[PDB]
Amino acid sequence: GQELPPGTYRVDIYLNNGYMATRDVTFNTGDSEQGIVPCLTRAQLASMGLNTASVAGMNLLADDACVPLTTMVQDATAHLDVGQQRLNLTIPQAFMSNRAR
Repeated sequence: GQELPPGTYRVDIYLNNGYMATRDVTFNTGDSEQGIVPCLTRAQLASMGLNTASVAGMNLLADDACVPLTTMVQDATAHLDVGQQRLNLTIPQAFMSNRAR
């Protein structure tokens, strides 16, 4: 349920079990494992190759929005592993441009 109150955490984004970036990632309160989710933006998402054009309503919002990645996209997730500082991430191939580098 809620098992981690909000803030920012220094971790490694791991999309589809592939390291993307190392940074702090602010979270806001939410619904999933921890009860919180990261403040991933248009730029940050599209950097992993997240296809904003696959989701009519993503491709118009701010490059520093708290995008509802896991509420406007299905099957994706953003599990903050605090224990390993590994922001375990997924995106379905549908919402991928062609390359997640």
